[PDB]
Amino acid sequence: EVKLVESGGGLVQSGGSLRLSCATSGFTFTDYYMSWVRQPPGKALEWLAFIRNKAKGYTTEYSSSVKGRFTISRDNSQSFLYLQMNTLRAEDSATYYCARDINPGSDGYYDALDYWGQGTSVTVSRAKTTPPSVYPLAPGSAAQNSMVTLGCLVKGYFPEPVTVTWNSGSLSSGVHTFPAVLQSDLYTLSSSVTVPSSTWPSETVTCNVAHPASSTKVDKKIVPR
Amino acid sequence: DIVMTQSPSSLAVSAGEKVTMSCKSSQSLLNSRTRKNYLAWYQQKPGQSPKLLIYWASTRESGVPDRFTGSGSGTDFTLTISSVQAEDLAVYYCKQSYNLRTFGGGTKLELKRADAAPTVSIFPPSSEQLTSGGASVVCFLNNFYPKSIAVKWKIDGSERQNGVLNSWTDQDKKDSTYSMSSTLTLTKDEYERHNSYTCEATHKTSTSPIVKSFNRNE
Ligand SMILES: O=C(O)[C@@]1(O)C[C@@H](O)[C@@H](O)[C@@H]([C@H](O)CO)O1
Ligand SMILES: [Mg+2]
Ligand SMILES: [Mg+2]
Ligand SMILES: [Mg+2]
Ligand SMILES: [Zn+2]
Repeated sequence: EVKLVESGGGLVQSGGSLRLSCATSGFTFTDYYMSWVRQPPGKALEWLAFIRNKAKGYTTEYSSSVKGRFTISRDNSQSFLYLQMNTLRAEDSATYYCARDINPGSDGYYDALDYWGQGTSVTVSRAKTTPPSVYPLAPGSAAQNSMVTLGCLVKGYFPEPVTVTWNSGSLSSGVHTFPAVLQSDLYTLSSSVTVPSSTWPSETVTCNVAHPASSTKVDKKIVPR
Repeated sequence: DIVMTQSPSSLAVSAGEKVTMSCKSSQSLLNSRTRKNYLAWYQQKPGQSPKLLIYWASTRESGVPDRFTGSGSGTDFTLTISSVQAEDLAVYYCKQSYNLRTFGGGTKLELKRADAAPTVSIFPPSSEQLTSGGASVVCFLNNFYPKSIAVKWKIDGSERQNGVLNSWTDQDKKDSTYSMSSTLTLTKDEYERHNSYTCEATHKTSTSPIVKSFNRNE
């Protein structure tokens, strides 16, 4: 199994620096070019840089948008890819992906980015890291039966992202997690879950919330009331 | 500069129907040495990383359903989906790799389905929030179609406009419906001045607003 895992994203002030990393396994690292691609929220993918394989002497290339400011590098001993980012600007806010690029020396050579990481998010801003408040959404009244909808409100955090799961991911069907909305330098998001009436409140339903930038971990049980 | 452009920016197609989308390069991507077009297509579903569908313009990546076909050469390329499935909802990007790499701006594919009325739920502020002096009222509008919808908040019968924040999910990959959340935020002091809180949903599936409410007193 080819595995690529980005790390290092977070909140950085304008003008500041940040180095992203990408851990790889499951293939011969030095055989492959590696690329970084980013995607600002709601916008197109943008290729930024690559570093060639061993046969090519690990040389580098960059898009004009980042040349002179970013440096791509690799550690071949542990199979890591890096992106050093300097002189950051708001327009650099985005999810950053690492992707396995070509091996031109292989007889099976095809020219594509065939494997991609889950991506790591970067926010370039002067605003303050703020952890979320997490509130339960329980019904005040309901008809005599059937399905019941609950939720969690994840209010007042910065920067993106948060993760929300329900019963540690074991409730996945019937979940809606709404995209966060920014108002006054703080984000708010909500998540709803819909389960059969016969299972709640008789069985527990809990939302699990994480806010990486503040290392927040919250479990909130939804109690009738 | 190799400039990549795609068309349409967005469209909607019913399940089972054919979809065609286009990609142009500002220069030919045909390597006369290799005889290959350095053009690839990527699929990005809501909240997922990009996935490789097609490379060399027409070679399907292993694992990709054969309803996906890439074609074209030179500066003009096409991705065709026969019998679109609900799971195919995504943004599709083409990308040249003739000279470094450059992505097009993407085509957003949505799915057309039968109209569906929203299921609407209203939630009062939690005791934990009120303890801290704030009061958020939340209304979920789930599983509706088309996307176009209006929510009105009424407090004690009158409309309240400021303090409202709205958010729509992407289309669902299974049932091709949409959902929306509306949150009205007040101070606890303002919340306690009034009794009736009402979320009113206006959707084409009915001529009367769907109305859900609760009373603070009760
Ligand atoms: O820059 C390169 O090393 C590379 O091999 C990348 C390939 O994707 C392709 O662009 C190739 C050119 O076709 C070489 O002319 O250059
Ligand atoms: Mg393959
Ligand atoms: Mg749904
Ligand atoms: Mg008032
Ligand atoms: Zn070079």
